[PDB]
Amino acid sequence: KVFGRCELAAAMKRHGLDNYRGYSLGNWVCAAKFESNFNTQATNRNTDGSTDYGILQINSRWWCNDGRTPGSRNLCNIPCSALLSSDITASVNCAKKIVSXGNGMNAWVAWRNRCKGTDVQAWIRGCRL
Ligand SMILES: CC(=O)N[C@@H]1[C@@H](O)[C@H](O[C@@H]2O[C@H](CO)[C@@H](O[C@@H]3O[C@H](CO)[C@@H](O)[C@H](O)[C@H]3NC(C)=O)[C@H](O)[C@H]2NC(C)=O)[C@@H](CO)O[C@H]1O
Repeated sequence: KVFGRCELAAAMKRHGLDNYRGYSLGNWVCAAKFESNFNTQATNRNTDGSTDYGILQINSRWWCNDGRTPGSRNLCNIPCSALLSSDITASVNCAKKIVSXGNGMNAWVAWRNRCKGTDVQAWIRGCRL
């Protein structure tokens, strides 16, 4: 499913991601935009043999099991396929484990390089939240 900007914002807010660990809703929407382009079905292979899955591009080396990643940890105890559902619940709950202390949202390369330190408030502009 390809979410709309406000559509995803409302869903993330409903799941308690707004200000989660101090990260405003705009940070999470911005991360989703640049990681998956708001597409829950996005998958991207990595040089280390791992693969990123879903709207928040969660990695198969540490967080979910995809059955083909050497040294997989599956810290979120879910198959990576669960992160591709139109329902973002699994992605949100895993993202909450990832951002909790560690290095927080620095775990997301797109967030660090395109959201961190930027005007993230703009990502929820016009949204009825
Ligand atoms: C969104 C996403 O999946 N991003 C992936 C990153 O999470 C991943 O980074 C590595 O993550 C692991 C697990 O959190 C890091 O290990 C943790 O490191 C902290 C210190 O910062 C330590 O306190 C934790 O105990 C330790 N956890 C465990 C279980 O050992 C690890 O340092 C990260 N590695 C790097 C280079 O950042 C990266 C790389 O696998 O992939 C992203 O896709």
